[PDB]
Amino acid sequence: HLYPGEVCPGMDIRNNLTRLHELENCSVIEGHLQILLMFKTRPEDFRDLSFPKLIMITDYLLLFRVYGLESLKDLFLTVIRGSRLFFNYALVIFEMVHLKELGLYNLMNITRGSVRIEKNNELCYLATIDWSRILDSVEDNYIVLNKDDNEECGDICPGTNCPATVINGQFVERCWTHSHCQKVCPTICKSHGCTAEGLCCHSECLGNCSQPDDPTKCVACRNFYLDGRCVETCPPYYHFQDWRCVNFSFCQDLHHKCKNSGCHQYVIHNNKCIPECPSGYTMNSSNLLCTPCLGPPKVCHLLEGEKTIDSVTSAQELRGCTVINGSLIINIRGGNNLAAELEANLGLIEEISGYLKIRRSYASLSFFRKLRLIRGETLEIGNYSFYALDNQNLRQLWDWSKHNLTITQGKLFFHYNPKLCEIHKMEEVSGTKGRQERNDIALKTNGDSCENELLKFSYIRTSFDKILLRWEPYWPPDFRDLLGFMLFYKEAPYQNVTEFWTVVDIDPPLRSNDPKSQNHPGWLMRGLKPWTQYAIFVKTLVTRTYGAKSDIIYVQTDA
Amino acid sequence: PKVCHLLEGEKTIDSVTSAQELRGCTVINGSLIINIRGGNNLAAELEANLGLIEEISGYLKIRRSYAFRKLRLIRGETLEIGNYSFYALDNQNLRQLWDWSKHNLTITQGKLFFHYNPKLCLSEIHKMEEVSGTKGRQDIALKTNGDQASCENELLKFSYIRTSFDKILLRWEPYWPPDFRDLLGFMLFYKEAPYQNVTEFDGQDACGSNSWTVVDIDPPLRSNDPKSQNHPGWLMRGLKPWTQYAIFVKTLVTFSDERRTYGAKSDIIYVQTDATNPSVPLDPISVSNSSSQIILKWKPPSDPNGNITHYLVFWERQAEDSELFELDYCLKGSQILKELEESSFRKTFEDYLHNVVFVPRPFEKVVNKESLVISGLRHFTGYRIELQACNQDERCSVAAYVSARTMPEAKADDIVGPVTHEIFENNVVHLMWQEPKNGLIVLYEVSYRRYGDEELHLCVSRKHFALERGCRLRGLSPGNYSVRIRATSLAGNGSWTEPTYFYVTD
Amino acid sequence: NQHLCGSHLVEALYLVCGERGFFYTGIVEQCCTSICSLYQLENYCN
Repeated sequence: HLYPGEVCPGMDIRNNLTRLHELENCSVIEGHLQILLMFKTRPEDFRDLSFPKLIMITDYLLLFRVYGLESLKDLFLTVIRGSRLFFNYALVIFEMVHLKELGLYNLMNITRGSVRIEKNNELCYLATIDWSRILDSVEDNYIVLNKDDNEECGDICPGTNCPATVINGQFVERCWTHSHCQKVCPTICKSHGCTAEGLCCHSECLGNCSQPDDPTKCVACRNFYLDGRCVETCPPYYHFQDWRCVNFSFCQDLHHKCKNSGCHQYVIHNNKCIPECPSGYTMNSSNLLCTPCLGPPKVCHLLEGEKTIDSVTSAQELRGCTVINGSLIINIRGGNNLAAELEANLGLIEEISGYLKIRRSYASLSFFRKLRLIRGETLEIGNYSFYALDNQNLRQLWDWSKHNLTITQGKLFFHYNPKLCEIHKMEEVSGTKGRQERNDIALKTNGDSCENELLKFSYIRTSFDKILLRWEPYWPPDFRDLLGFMLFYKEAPYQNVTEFWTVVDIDPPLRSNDPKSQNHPGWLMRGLKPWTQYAIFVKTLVTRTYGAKSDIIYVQTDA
Repeated sequence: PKVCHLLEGEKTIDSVTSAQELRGCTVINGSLIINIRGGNNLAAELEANLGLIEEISGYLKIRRSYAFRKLRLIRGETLEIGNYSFYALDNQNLRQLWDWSKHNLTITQGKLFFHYNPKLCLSEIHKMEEVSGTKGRQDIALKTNGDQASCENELLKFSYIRTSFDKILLRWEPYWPPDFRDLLGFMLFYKEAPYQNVTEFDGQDACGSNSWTVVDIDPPLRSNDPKSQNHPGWLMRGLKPWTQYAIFVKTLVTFSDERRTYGAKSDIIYVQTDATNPSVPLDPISVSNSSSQIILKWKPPSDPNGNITHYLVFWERQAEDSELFELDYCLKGSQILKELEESSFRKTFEDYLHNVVFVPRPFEKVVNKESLVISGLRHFTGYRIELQACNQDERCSVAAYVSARTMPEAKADDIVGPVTHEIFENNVVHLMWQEPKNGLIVLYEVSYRRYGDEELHLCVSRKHFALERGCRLRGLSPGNYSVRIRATSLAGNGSWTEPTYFYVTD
Repeated sequence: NQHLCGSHLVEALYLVCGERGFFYTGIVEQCCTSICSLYQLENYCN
């Protein structure tokens, strides 16, 4: 068989080593494996502890304070699917006091998530791990505070007998331990796998295969598993847990076990055995099918009425949800594809009964693809329905040229958004105009230049040392608002210079009633190197009058 | 007192050139608008150009000053729109208005205005209200002033003060915020301070011309035993001996979302480096104004390494070269915020992990003088003089060597004694004269002339003078001859002796 | 103390529970934000 072993539930192991033997027979863990808080352990307690049966993890693997464990090359695994993550990460190693070397030479691929290896004062052979071949995205990896990071590791790969790859421009050998190297398949094999002879496996294998090009000899399937065969999709069988396919009988017994006794009454839709019917379909008692219900979505009642979204695993709880009877707080702190994953998990939300809150989300709010109504039954302190604070890199809320949103009740809030424009547009769209008080929207802490007007230079002359730059006057609808013009110029060796510089402040021209005798603002800057190109543009200043700005021109001095 | 009247009743200072106009003015009639936004080293020229001001007529308006030492009284006969005499607006970088342990300000009429001053801590504003006398006349934006600032409220104390000629070792009590993860480390600011009037904000410009060197120190390993709490410390190296330094430290702490953790700062302290040996005193020049008097003058060493006490001198008589005694001369020929976010990320990951996993159920000593005069010297003799600077009476610097030759004596080379002559049968004349008792006589010149004939010159070396006990003229024609003798010395030629007449028989 | 937080909380809980061990079927906001008596500390531990 493809997996000669059994299947086993998600387990938690603590305070002893008697429970670890439960891994004796199960080859694939449907769930997460946690080995944590093992204090009394010693290296003699792990000399003969081996689990060569385990091959694939579905959710993740968390290691936390297993005292006395030095290497995992004798304890364990080829793929960690990562359907459910542990704070964005599928492999968390935290405070492993005595771990010297990872030793997971049998691991090949992580389909979802990242890897964290933190606060390990004895760990080695990190730089000899090529994370690129394992994870599709590697910038999320967070490996600091280790003995390898202190440059105290004598990383001696076997041999040159181990494959070597180029990382950060350096050709370094890859090895897990002093006796095992990193199996690097040919690039043609992609993630299918390669044999000991390097032959690419069948298109449905994942990681490794006992035989090349055969769906019953792999070590782990790529899409789904059935009867010892790896198939792209399963023919009256139904998809289950995104990795294996079970018949109607299996899902039936699962449903019966939980009605006879947290547990989802599993349903069947689109030929998958999934834990709850999606939005807009209903629960058919006769055949467990999802039939299209008329009118009123998937209601997801948040616990305590408030939930904070701090990482991807928190966002996963709201998958498929449509109406959120509660309040949201967004406290994301960094990561890759955050727009992608947050959109994928939360793109189906349409209503928030409570208030929407954004705090310190350092890493646009477009991932709310269908958010349309915010009833605002529950308000933040001060009767606030939308609250946006300390959003360092927030730039856009929504594309109002296409998006629509309505706020039933409550005021808004935007302080300390250095790069956020759109606020007045939101006030117009959501019908909140005339509700915000003073200091509700901070005047200068927000956006500290969303110009929508283009300035045009009127006169240009050059010399070897002096250049005069002249442009068309600007006047806002309230001429008293115009504070001046800012002229920007620097050296520009190439024409790829962006607006993000030497700044010159220029007063507005004297206002004359004669358009023929109109005075145009200009400036003559000196000290310019001869035969040198500069990138130049001018910005207006006003006290919404968005002001005007000028394109980046390139001017060269005389020889 | 130079009183300067501003045009149109108001003058705006937006640049150093604009501030140049008020140079030397002590009473300014009009009002001032100061909106400097950029420039290199702004504090020093602003001090040199506007510091002399003492009374201002109108209103003082700081506004959009993104980038006043003698001011004491503001009359405010003219008040800003809304009757404010002080208008502080949009001051992003303003951290200290004045040093308030020394500076005094007086206001007569008008009010104050403090809006949008993120790093102006409110304490300074109330202290302004106190010193000005405007208390009860108000204006102070509590939300937009002192909001973005490190408003520390804990004082740190050092414990182990050590010294070295190039090191100061320092230790201080460890400090922890209510949540110990928030502490990111310690910064120490130290600078060379000749006096004890140095403010923390001296030499701080936005362009990087910082005067207080920065040292970053990580937290110490927090031990559970209170008796084993290690004292965080730092040793600094390459320092200058006997130079007054100003040291204080300030703590860095993250920002809690619920309650503000302000941190701590340490009072400015002053340390003296241990004195060491000074350097060679500069410019040793030795001259002689007499045959027995030599004057030496010198410049103090560049690095005093302490207070100088005296100079150690030694002079030595130097013998003449031995080759002079044998030669015959008669022969021809952003980062902070990124690190804060990273630390917050680590802290929040640990917090989430904890929430998930745990579930409940001869010599001289010249003193105070830079010159010396030494006597007891032989005439026209070179002296080797050394000079060592001493800043403690011992530790003296390496000597500085100089040479000085005494003046020659005018009549020391002069031949004293009459010239005696002897006549032999073979018309040979033997001349004998007494050798002077400057230095060493090298040769003598014997000039003899027959009456009516040309002068004849002969060179008698010291070898010849010693061997022949004078000189012998041979082969002279018969007649009367007059002879004169002159001594040649190292300093120069002597005086010709009185003529002597001898007759050669025909 | 009274915050017993971070890398100190686990050591403290092991020192108070060196023999009986913790539980599996809140630590931070109960034990880090405010004072944290031995009561809840053992409540967490079996």
